[PDB]
Amino acid sequence: MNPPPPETSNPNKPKRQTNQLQYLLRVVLKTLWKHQFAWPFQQPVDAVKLNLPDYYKIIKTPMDMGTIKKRLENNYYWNAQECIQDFNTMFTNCYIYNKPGDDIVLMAEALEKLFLQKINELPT
Ligand SMILES: C[C@@H]1C(=O)N(C)c2ccc(N[C@H](C)c3ccccc3)cc2N1C1CC1
Repeated sequence: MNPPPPETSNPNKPKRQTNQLQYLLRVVLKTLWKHQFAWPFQQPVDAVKLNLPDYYKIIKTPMDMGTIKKRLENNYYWNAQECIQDFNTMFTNCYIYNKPGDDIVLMAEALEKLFLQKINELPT
């Protein structure tokens, strides 16, 4: 019921290190990670463990902060926007699979606001 997790390395994809990508790891990801609502998002959704057999029947581009963390540590991204897109996919997946007012959605909404707060101003 679980697909393979998203890749964290890809040898035919070019790598890059930028000040904004370093910030996304040092400040943005590592701050969100310690939030009281971060724990559902620190690893790929396990549909067998969590008893959610339809999760990947609904979510076709899964993403989580553990994957993002590993991509940042491997310089997998070309630029900050690509990483920001992964965060946005993670949040949107949560809204798609659930419904408004759900506990998990309240968590994602709070994390998304803190995320936007932190990426509002990036290094040059
Ligand atoms: C799949 C969906 C989702 O989109 N994500 C990202 C996710 C990640 C970790 C968990 N673990 C427990 C079960 C939990 C249950 C309620 C409130 C917060 C956590 C649950 C979810 N939910 C499910 C609630 C329906």
